[PDB]
Amino acid sequence: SQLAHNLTLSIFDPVANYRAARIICTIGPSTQSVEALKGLIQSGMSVARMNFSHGSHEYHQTTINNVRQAAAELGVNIAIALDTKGPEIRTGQFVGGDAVMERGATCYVTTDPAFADKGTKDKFYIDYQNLSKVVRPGNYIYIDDGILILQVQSHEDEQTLECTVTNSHTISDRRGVNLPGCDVDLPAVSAKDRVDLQFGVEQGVDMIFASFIRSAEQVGDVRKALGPKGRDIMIICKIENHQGVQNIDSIIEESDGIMVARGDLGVEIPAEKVVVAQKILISKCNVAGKPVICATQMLESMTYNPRPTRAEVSDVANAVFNGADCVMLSGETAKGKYPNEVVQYMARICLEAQSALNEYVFFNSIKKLQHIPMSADEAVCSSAVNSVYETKAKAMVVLSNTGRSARLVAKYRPNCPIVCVTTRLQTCRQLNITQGVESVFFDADKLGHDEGKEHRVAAGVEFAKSKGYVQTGDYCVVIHADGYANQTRILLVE
Amino acid sequence: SQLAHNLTLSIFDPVANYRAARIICTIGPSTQSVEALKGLIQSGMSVARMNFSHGSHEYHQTTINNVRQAAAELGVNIAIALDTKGPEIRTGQFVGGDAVMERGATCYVTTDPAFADKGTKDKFYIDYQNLSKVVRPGNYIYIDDGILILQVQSHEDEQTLECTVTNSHTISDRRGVNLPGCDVDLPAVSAKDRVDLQFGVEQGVDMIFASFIRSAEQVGDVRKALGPKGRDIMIICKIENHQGVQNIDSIIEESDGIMVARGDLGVEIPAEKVVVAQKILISKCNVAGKPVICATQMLESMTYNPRPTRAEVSDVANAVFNGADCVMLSGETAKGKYPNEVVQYMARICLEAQSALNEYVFFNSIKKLQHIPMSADEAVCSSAVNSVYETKAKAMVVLSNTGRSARLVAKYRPNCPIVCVTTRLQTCRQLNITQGVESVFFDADKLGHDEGKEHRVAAGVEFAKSKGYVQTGDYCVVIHAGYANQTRILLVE
Amino acid sequence: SQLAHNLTLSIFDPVANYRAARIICTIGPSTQSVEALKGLIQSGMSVARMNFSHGSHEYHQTTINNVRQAAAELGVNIAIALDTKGPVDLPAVSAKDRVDLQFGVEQGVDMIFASFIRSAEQVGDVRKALGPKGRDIMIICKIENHQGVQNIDSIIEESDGIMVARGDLGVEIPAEKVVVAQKILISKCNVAGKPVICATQMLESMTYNPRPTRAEVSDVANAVFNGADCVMLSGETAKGKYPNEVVQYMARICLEAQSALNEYVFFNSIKKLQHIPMSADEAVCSSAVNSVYETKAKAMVVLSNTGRSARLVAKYRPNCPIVCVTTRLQTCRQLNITQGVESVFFDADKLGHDEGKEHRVAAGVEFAKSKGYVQTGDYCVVIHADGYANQTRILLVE
Amino acid sequence: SQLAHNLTLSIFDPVANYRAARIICTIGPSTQSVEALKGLIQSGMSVARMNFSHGSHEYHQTTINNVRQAAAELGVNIAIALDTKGPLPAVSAKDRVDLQFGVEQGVDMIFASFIRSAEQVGDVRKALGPKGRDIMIICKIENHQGVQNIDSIIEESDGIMVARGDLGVEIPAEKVVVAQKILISKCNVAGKPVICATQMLESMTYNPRPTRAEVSDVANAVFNGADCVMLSGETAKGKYPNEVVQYMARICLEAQSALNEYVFFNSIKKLQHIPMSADEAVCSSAVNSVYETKAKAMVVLSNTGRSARLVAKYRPNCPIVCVTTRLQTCRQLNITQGVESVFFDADKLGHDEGKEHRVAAGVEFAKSKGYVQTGDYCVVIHADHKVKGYANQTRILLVE
Ligand SMILES: O=S(=O)(O)c1ccc(/N=N/c2ccc(/N=N/c3c(O)c(S(=O)(=O)O)cc4cc(S(=O)(=O)O)ccc34)c(S(=O)(=O)O)c2)cc1
Ligand SMILES: O=S(=O)(O)c1ccc(/N=N/c2ccc(/N=N/c3c(O)c(S(=O)(=O)O)cc4cc(S(=O)(=O)O)ccc34)c(S(=O)(=O)O)c2)cc1
Ligand SMILES: O=S(=O)(O)c1ccc(/N=N/c2ccc(/N=N/c3c(O)c(S(=O)(=O)O)cc4cc(S(=O)(=O)O)ccc34)c(S(=O)(=O)O)c2)cc1
Ligand SMILES: O=S(=O)(O)c1ccc(/N=N/c2ccc(/N=N/c3c(O)c(S(=O)(=O)O)cc4cc(S(=O)(=O)O)ccc34)c(S(=O)(=O)O)c2)cc1
Ligand SMILES: O=S(=O)(O)c1ccc(/N=N\c2ccc(/N=N/c3c(O)c(S(=O)(=O)O)cc4cc(S(=O)(=O)O)ccc34)c(S(=O)(=O)O)c2)cc1
Ligand SMILES: O=C1c2ccccc2C(=O)c2c(Nc3ccccc3)cc(S(=O)(=O)O)cc21
Ligand SMILES: [K+]
Ligand SMILES: [K+]
Ligand SMILES: [K+]
Ligand SMILES: [K+]
Ligand SMILES: [K+]
Ligand SMILES: [K+]
Ligand SMILES: [K+]
Ligand SMILES: [K+]
Repeated sequence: SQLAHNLTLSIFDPVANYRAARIICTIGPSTQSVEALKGLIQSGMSVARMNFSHGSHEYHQTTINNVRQAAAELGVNIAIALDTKGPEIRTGQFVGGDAVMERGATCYVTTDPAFADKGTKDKFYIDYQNLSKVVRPGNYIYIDDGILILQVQSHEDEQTLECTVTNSHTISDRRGVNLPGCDVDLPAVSAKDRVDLQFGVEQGVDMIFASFIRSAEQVGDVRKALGPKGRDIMIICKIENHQGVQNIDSIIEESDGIMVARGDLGVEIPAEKVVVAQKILISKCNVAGKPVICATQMLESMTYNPRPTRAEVSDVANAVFNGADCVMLSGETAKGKYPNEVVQYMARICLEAQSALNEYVFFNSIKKLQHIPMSADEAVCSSAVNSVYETKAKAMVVLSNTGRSARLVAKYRPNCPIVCVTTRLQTCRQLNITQGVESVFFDADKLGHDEGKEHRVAAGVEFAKSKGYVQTGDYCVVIHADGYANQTRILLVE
Repeated sequence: SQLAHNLTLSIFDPVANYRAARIICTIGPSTQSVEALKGLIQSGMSVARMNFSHGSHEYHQTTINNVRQAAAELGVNIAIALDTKGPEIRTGQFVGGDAVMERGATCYVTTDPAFADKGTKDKFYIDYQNLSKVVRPGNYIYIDDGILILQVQSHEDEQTLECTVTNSHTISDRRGVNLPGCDVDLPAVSAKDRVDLQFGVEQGVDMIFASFIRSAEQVGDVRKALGPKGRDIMIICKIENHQGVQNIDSIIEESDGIMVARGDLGVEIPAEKVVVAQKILISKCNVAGKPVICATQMLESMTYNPRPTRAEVSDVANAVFNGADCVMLSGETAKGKYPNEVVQYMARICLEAQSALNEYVFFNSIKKLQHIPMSADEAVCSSAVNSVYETKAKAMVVLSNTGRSARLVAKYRPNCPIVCVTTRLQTCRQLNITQGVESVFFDADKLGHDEGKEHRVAAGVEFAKSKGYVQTGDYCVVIHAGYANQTRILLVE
Repeated sequence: SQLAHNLTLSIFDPVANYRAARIICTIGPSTQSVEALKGLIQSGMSVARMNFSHGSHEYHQTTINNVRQAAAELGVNIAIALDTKGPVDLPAVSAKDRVDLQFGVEQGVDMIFASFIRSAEQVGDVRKALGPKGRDIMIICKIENHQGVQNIDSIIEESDGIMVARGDLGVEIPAEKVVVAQKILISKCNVAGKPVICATQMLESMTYNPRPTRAEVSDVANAVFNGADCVMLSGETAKGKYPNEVVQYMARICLEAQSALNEYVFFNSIKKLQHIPMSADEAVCSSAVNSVYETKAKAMVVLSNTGRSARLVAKYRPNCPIVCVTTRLQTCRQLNITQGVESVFFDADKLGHDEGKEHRVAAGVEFAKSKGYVQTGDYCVVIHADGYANQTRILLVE
Repeated sequence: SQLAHNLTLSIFDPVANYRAARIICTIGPSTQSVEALKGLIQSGMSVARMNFSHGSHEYHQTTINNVRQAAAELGVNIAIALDTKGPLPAVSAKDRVDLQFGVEQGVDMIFASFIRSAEQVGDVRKALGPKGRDIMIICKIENHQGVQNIDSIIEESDGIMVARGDLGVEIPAEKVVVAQKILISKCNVAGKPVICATQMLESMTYNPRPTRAEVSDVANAVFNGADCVMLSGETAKGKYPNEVVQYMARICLEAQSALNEYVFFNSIKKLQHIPMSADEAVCSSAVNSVYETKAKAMVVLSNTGRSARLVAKYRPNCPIVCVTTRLQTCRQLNITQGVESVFFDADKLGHDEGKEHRVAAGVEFAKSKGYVQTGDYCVVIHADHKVKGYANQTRILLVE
């Protein structure tokens, strides 16, 4: 148990010889150059994130090219992620470019396009056309990152709502508006999204961080927007509101993974409930065997300060204790002052947290939830990880072309590194969001199809030796899984 | 498991009708009046903390008097805690009340008392007389809450050390110094502590927060300092350095509880390791069945702002998930702008976290660690909590005079409230640092000795009904526990 | 596990100081006399069986009278059982049965061995035949054919216990399926918490021989390993040449098997089958037996008037003796078909009602000291369970 | 648990399509002929026992010759066992002569009489010499000394025979029942064959039916966890040779339907020390996979039979099919419960280093017996000894 494991711990013991958790970095003005990216890779970046809320297709082209050049110069594989802007509810414009809202006052929000460029403190535009159909009297309208809170009183007509201003705040032009407790029915992908997703497929991005996902249906729309040529690209759904939290089971089932966007969730949902939401979403992904990213507000104060707050450190640590595959950095790397340091410290926190983490609790909890009889794939992978514990094996070798069984093995959480051997470079990149896994590329073009499998097994073991995980005498659990043929060997290392 | 419990959760389901975690508030200028204290009590204060690092005995007497008066008016029992100043290593004084230290410069730290008042940037005094004996070349000296970092180069003589100024910081008169990774051999109690602890006994405080506890022998020193008159006062040891972490096992055995002073630890130990240290100390206390306090840097930004940061909220919630009995507020309530609001919001976080917490994991882990054969006390209490889970009982009633068996039951973490019925008012107050327990005072002088135990059982069940824990048809596990013991699975009428 | 328990055993070790399984003897010409019954009791007889297939009411009246006299002279309580003659369509009770059962109620018998029970509806026929005056007499159903095996769940639910008649069953059912049937009926009675008797063909060849075959010895032992409350002797004590010797030998086989038997396997198996949430009665007894294992208690003390909670505790199988303190002598006699229990009579008319319960608990602990189960320093688990008032104490013996 | 398993049972339901326990028959005047031997085989004989307490070398030669001819005509493999006369020293002078005769004639196993200590096991081993290395030594436990030194005896031997009758001479019968539980369980942990012998269905030597007590005696031997049950005078000098073996098979099959294998599996798994060596881990993991996927058959590739015995130790709830390139392994596995052997002729078919053909042969056999059909799971396993670096392979195979 985790509690019993805590008793045996010492903060003066040397840390684990390997880091399981993965770090996602947002590329921007601070870190776009080849040299800056090489610093990021060496600091511990596994995935490069492109924020498509800003920048032209040419800015992100520079990022793509530079990421590829930096990784190739260091002989590593780095995943490229496209984070979409997504659909947005925003206000219109104001006369004088400004509107002062005072507590107690009455105002009118309208969806009539006439008021888009002449809004005042009394009446202004909101671009979400179905606003009146979704919102009822009693509901709240949040404006400007939820700083301004309006309470709906009644329908003035079909396009206008009577509202009370509950707090004093001054909103400028085109502020973002949130509708807490309301079922927003905006389309899955925006007009800009369809262009950006097309560009993603063309440039061969590894994964999509799909913004503002609310239902399972919308996951299908993002899939269709990618089309037949983008069928292999992973779709990671960003959960940003109550709808995504409510519909999570079906969302997970249709997606390739989940991002817990704490910041976005915090705007509509109380902070203490977001903490619990993080627990829920991470564990559901853990059982599903799909990557989960802890994102936004991670080491934020380290954007301009040389070190973060003690609370920020525990936040990162607990994301790992919760069971997250990945931890994300947004502005800390994008426009930050200490990009290498923040990644280096994040890696240090993850490594420290992993030393305190009793991996067996995860393994045992996930195995307990399996329905008997298990299918071949499930039984093989859980049994293989069980053999790691029972023989005290120091490494695992998984042969997986698509990375399917690699993620399935990683689900069961062994207390040793997992080495995936694959014939596809895309698999190497895409596994960078799966914890406890490292990828060896086996060039089937240059080295044959290895149908006997011995050459790939040898390539995996070789890597494990070079990294110092195993030596002569140690055990290493080798596993193959593709009418579904499979194999498991407990190998004695030469 | 916790992971399995997580899947069933919903952030839209109503929260628990009960909060297990206990809130400790520091009393200062923002909260010393009778009215302000009643505000705190209603907001969710269970323990009033007095910071004896600042203020006269007349000041803390007012706190004591105002707390008791506030509690009397609301008809509740509030614990009074004395937090000692403790022994300290400080720098001397500087000519012109100032010393600007520049990066790369050389300076000299001396233990020569003649330099106490005439120090400069090139040479100054540090009051720890055994500094040269403990510190070796290569070691670091932190000054002014760890902001100024000096590296020791050589012993200039038997009193003076040559040091390199590794970073630029200007320090004023009498700044606190830290010796990371060095065994500080200062006595357990200072001159001030000795006076202050005697005051605490005379005023009848319930518990002592003893600062800078480094070893088990030092707990005995605080024990001896309190004397025979204060033998029933709890000693909660504050872990602040590496010595406290290394000696934790022997300290816990000798103490009545532990405070995890994250901020103090953070000065000398890397933040990430302090996070892990918190896990170690809390779990160790949980197994020992002794109160553990998560203190310092809890909701610090809410001292001057109406709301805290998201990260601060998760810190408080995870303290509960770690298994802390208590969470503590310092400056937030002592000199803060939103004292009622921060206690209320901390209560909200604790209640929310508790709803997501799987107590059975705690119960099962602790039970698994018990050596068979168990003694009567351990067997009775673990069996009683196990009965709760197996019959889905909605409350527990424990008859405990000293609080001993009450603390032992709470150790096993049932998924229902515990109601302790005690004949001592001091037991009511002292149980305020034990999670998931509420105390009902039974006046033995006014209502008789009740050797049948039926009147005390009735009083406990009646309380559980009035709070809405149990109703007719619900099960309630009644337990009284040399060594006499008794367990009943009661059906509520 | 039993396998793990087997590893640590040694046949050369001194045997256990207490026997859990209970022996029932059939009374005939060889054992009817007062002196002969004194021999049976001392050899280890807990229950005397009357076979109403042979002999008149005056023959069985002598048996009843002599059993009571031999028991009183030795200062012990002995259960008297009435095994009916009995009569597939045939009625439950016959005309002779109804006449014989009325005689049983009048003479105050403790239990009925109802012959040839095939359905639960037939258990009710035996109930009516005993009438309102015999509502507290236990009905032990005798399974004799396939119908009894088929309807066993409903029969157990209605009966007060079961007897497995291997001989009768073996007439229509192959011997190898009877062995399995025995396993089934015993285990179901364990889960039900009702006594089960292993009867017929136990040590038959010891009727005229000084010692039985090895195969017969293993049959007695495996009955105890199956988890039977009672082992029964028919003609071995009724018409047999070595009555005292056969009871002494069966007692030795039971004592030996018990030493090899892992009680914890039984405790854990029955606890795992409990539907959560448990009710108060179920949770109190299982938790008390659990506390025995967790503290290594050397005895239990149960306060039970009807013998209900005494049986419920015995169900969960502690690895120590159970001492039941009861205010009624019929409970003492009726618990003689329950394994691992010993009864202590508490005279309420002579020593007060003891609503504080201290005197009954003290007498229980006293019996455990005199029998040498506990001494100063040992733990003893005390339990009372009658809106269902309950109590549990882990007591330190003075 | 066994108790929970009992509740769900019905005596009127169909029996198992497979028998785990194995039957050993003593050959005598009633059964020496080829015709009477063929009858014994079809009645369920797996091992033919020669009692060297009687008869000359020519008599047992006739037994050896006829057993092989009967088996060859029926197309099955039957083990030949040599039960020594015995005496004190371990082996007698006659034993040494007899053991040499057994080696020459190529017997499969020795039932070594009156074994009292571990030192004596090496004496039997020496009496077999270099050419008798591959012959199993099953130690007969006949007195208190054998019981006392059982741990060291099991460690040195290849198996144990519990001789109840002999033990009953000086030890009380009730303690022999307990002693039976001890030796059987100790062999189960060790994973070495154990035989329940003497006084099985004895009355059926001259009667057409045995007593009900004798039937429960046979059943409880299986419930204890015995690999084998042995017949002496019932098949040696008895009136009903075929009937007694058929009825013993009927009891063994009946007990198997009632027996819960998972209890055995869990008990032995719980007794394993962590960390396990690769071969022990692979074998228990493969059996665990059977339960968790509800596999209907196991296939073990084992030439020596070591991993077959190791897999059988953990008691899966399905047949074990062993594929071996040695006929002597086929014979020797006849004293291990729940295993059936398929001879893969390496000279005729090839050495099959890739193992694909032996796996196919194993599955084919399981299909032909009706253990598996299209859609079922079959657990294929191979596990070499430490000397070969624990070379191992496990497959969860979907049957076509
Ligand atoms: O004109 S009249 O002559 O009538 C007249 C009218 C009003 C007057 N007010 N006088 C006072 C005196 C003290 C005082 N608080 N002081 C402290 C303090 O504030 C803080 S802190 O900042 O919260 O941390 C930490 C302290 C640590 C120590 S120490 O460690 O024991 O040394 C000692 C003191 C303080 C305040 S106030 O409450 O701060 O306003 C007001 C005086 C004269
Ligand atoms: O993560 S948390 O901290 O919250 C947490 C939550 C729950 C936890 N519970 N873990 C357990 C413990 C025991 C257990 N049952 N085992 C047995 C069993 O099941 C059966 S049965 O026949 O198959 O019924 C027969 C047995 C016979 C014996 S023996 O007679 O001594 O050999 C011994 C054992 C069992 C089970 S479970 O019921 O099997 O799932 C689960 C632990 C931690
Ligand atoms: O009668 S037979 O002989 O055939 C027989 C048949 C079945 C038998 N199985 N017995 C068991 C089964 C499970 C088991 N698990 N313990 C758990 C555990 O250890 C951990 S932890 O992570 O390590 O702390 C977390 C758990 C979380 C959950 S859940 O998530 O709440 O479900 C549940 C359990 C555990 C144990 S035992 O407690 O280890 O003894 C014993 C035994 C005998
Ligand atoms: O002609 S030349 O003169 O040059 C010439 C060339 C090669 C020669 N080698 N022939 C051999 C010898 C051994 C051998 N494997 N034996 C073992 C074994 O197989 C297994 S296992 O359980 O089945 O895995 C378990 C063992 C346990 C022990 S022990 O426990 O330590 O006693 C000891 C041995 C084995 C093999 S094989 O091919 O691996 O079968 C082939 C001989 C002569
Ligand atoms: O929170 S956020 O950080 O996102 C944020 C949000 C709102 C902000 N408010 N005003 C801003 C700020 C920056 C900004 N562009 N700076 C750019 C830049 O610095 C560099 S460079 O690499 O450093 O030389 C390359 C760029 C390439 C393109 S592209 O040609 O269109 O691709 C576009 C811009 C930049 C613009 S603007 O409208 O683009 O002129 C407007 C500022 C930041
Ligand atoms: O298991 C074997 C064994 C076990 C215990 C003692 C001795 C042997 C043994 O000698 C032997 C063997 N020897 C051999 C064969 C042919 C020629 C010379 C020697 C060949 C095989 S094979 O399975 O690889 O055929 C298996 C064994
Ligand atoms: K975005
Ligand atoms: K957004
Ligand atoms: K301090
Ligand atoms: K809860
Ligand atoms: K009868
Ligand atoms: K025992
Ligand atoms: K002999
Ligand atoms: K079976």
